[PDB]
Amino acid sequence: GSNMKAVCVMTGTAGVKGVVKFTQETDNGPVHVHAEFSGLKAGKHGFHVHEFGDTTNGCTSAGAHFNPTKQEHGAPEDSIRHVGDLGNVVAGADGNAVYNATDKLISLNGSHSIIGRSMVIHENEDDLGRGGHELSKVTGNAGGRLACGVVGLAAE
Amino acid sequence: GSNMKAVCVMTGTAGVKGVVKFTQETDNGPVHVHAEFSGLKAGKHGFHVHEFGDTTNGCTSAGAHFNPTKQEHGAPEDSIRHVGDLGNVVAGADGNAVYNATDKLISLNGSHSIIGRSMVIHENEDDLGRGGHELSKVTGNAGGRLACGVVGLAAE
Ligand SMILES: [Cu+2]
Ligand SMILES: [Cu+2]
Ligand SMILES: [Zn+2]
Ligand SMILES: [Zn+2]
Repeated sequence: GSNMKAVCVMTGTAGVKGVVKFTQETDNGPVHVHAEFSGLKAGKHGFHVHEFGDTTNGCTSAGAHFNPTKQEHGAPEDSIRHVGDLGNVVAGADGNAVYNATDKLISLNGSHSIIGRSMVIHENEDDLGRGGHELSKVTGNAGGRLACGVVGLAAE
Repeated sequence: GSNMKAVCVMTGTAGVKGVVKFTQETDNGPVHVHAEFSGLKAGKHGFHVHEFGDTTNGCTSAGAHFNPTKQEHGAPEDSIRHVGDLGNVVAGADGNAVYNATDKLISLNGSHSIIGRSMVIHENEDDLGRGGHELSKVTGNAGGRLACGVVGLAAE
């Protein structure tokens, strides 16, 4: 039937790791996203679903932000955004981060399904397409890919 | 469009690692599987698709063999088998292994899709459901889980 839970274990070679959990109680309902990370520089870090669930080559094969609606990069709350745009994960002074959001664009089913794709957490802050740079409207100018993982179906 | 390529990076804490690549030409056509491993004890190792793409608790969270047809465990060539049954990976004296197979039951699309699920390589040989042991018809009596990874969509 409809997928109601998913998970993503994120790793890399930068000392950053984390786990993302997703719930979707109805086939077209909002998805609850919960993430925990460690090893991050204090502050904001870009967090998005990328197109491919290919983590080989140190996250460099994950592709661009997941964008089935062919839009420019934006903030999760914006009408204009990539389906994969989940904004920023905020790390405290200790390098740990807790993230929670309810999103209506990503899904665990249908065309916006993130199952089998990648979650990526970035080196720098996602400017939400508001930075004024060319990269702002593509990547949010979030810099390098610190950790990634493929999104898998979870028990429900 | 339909998925035509997938990849799975397998890791663990047992010194074993590998990578599996999958290709599928049509939505429900056969899937070509190619896998490479290192760090294995010489001999045969059970290799299957497990139901959940969850590796938060090592490979234990991956659940049991993927079995949408609700059959007993068997060899890939058997009529009675789990969709997830891919037989054995053979490791040489150097601990390396190469595996190739074309399978008609697993898919990268539809109800038998393995996207978002987990590939697992085991400690021992899969008896293909013929060993006459308690777990023969359940897991092939392949023992522990050496390495695993979630199956992601790859660039066509
Ligand atoms: Cu990203
Ligand atoms: Cu198995
Ligand atoms: Zn984006
Ligand atoms: Zn089986």
